[PDB]
Amino acid sequence: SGFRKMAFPSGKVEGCMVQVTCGTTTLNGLWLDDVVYCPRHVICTSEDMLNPNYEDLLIRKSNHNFLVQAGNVQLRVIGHSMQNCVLKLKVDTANPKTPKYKFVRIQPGQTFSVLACYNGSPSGVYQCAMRPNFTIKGSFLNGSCGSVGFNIDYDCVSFCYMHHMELPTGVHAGTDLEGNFYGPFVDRQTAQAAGTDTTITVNVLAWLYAAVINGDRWFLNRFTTTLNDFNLVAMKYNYEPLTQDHVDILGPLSAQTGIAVLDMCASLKELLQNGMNGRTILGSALLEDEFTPFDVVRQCSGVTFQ
Amino acid sequence: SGFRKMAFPSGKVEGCMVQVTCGTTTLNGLWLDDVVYCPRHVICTSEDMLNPNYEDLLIRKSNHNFLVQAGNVQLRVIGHSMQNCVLKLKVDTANPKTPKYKFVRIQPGQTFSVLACYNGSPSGVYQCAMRPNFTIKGSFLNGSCGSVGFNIDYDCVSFCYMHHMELPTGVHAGTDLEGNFYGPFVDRQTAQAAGTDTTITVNVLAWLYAAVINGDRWFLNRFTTTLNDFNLVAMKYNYEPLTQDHVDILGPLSAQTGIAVLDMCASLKELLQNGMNGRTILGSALLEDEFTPFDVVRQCSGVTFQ
Ligand SMILES: [Zn+2]
Ligand SMILES: [Zn+2]
Repeated sequence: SGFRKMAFPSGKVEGCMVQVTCGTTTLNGLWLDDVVYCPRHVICTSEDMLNPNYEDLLIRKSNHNFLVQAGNVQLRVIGHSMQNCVLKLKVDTANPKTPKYKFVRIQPGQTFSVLACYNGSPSGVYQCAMRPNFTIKGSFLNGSCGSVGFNIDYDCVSFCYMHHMELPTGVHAGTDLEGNFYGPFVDRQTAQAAGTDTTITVNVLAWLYAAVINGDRWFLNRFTTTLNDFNLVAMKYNYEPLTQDHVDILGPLSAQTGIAVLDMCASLKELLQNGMNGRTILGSALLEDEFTPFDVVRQCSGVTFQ
Repeated sequence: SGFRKMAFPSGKVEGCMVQVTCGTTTLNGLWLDDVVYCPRHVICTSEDMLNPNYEDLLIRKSNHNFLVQAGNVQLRVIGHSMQNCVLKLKVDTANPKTPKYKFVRIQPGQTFSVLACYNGSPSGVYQCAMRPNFTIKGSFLNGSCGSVGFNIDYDCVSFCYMHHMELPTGVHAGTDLEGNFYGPFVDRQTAQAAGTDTTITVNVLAWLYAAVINGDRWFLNRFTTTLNDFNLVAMKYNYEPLTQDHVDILGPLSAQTGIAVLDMCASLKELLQNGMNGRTILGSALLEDEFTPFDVVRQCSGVTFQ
């Protein structure tokens, strides 16, 4: 028993992280097959980032202007191209440590593990969620750009995030592995506004089911509610609206615990109106929304990877 | 910027996890060089665990009674021995993926990463602390026994924990890699009492320094205090006493932020007497004690590994 903010094993990703250096800037890159993916602002100086013309800046660069290192072995760049906001550096050697992988664009509310790297070397791994406003509350220092987010399905590694920048508000923004930003952000050092950040209601409900499974049950109460009645209360407290697709995803958890989804919503409704009263749920004094229904099932059953 | 409960990259440990099977019981083992370490109760049935005579139970077993698997390759057991509560299975093949490693016995308050495994396959990684009562609040299901805890110093892997059992209270207990239990626990299914769990004050202070570094400063107040004055307040709220060695460890953080250790203690004193008043520090409504002073420095500077 017990419940922890668990991240995927990062072994398969550590073997794909390399150090990419262009001119004076150095950041991390993802080496899969004979292609190295990295943020395109590696071709920028600190001055260029204020208002960069990436096309004009890439004209000045040649294949030999890029230094790709994997630990202590060098990689020769044979070709280069810009796909949206990522750079694709074609190298001569195919990464022998390439695992089975896909490129996936996740939706808000979904969770993934981040492997923070600096100078192509892994430093730590943690779990986080894609906020409804397409930002993540990560932990990134200068030089962490190019760090990737990923999920693991048995033997396949689904890459879903590449870190590109920290916003002036302290939150973080990035792209998928095709170079398309999550949200309305651009790879430029300017004041960019992130929308209102809302709580992922479906994740909170899944978290409450994990609490019941692990012995926390004080929040279970006497009432029930309707979808519209709850969504009305939820919107006042900046909670995502609950749809029928969310009820369907929680089905397996409802069957395990014998608590109807709508009954759990009534419990959450009271928690929203009356607070926690100094109590804790799974050791947390706040309502957690970084566990998806699949994460809860995964951790409460023991799904593994190879 | 930002601050996350970060775990070490588990790549170097995933290559050492194997599946150990004796008779009918199967759990995880740590394969280093030509020795496989695993909990000794792998030789026990569900009936034996109530009151096991491990010596008499090991007499009945021979080298061929142990099935060691690494993914899909078999390992032939050449020798076996019992060191305290761990079993050391000498095999014919030396693990090629053996990293530089030490065996370390940590002290309470220190943190480490846990790689939860089932049937020798990694499933997740999370960070936790050794409670002052020599337990850990982990996430372990049946078959997770043998999962190891570890730290990483650049290129060396320090193994410090092997999971052995879950106590009736839901908390978890284990040994070092020499088989010595942390705490007064024995590898037997009986009612075992864990001491009073206290908060790791030095870790809370380090966490507060991380908050100041990341922009959270409302808890900084006007007062100061003495070591004895604070320790008096701390003991009432079940906080570990603060010694001069703790003040010395926090020195670098005090120099970075310009806030004297004793001044930070005064801030924590008020938080203990008046609570948080519905506010949050680094997104947490409770006082976090699972970050050591070294963890904070590590995450706020960007120390990496290879
Ligand atoms: Zn950058
Ligand atoms: Zn066991």
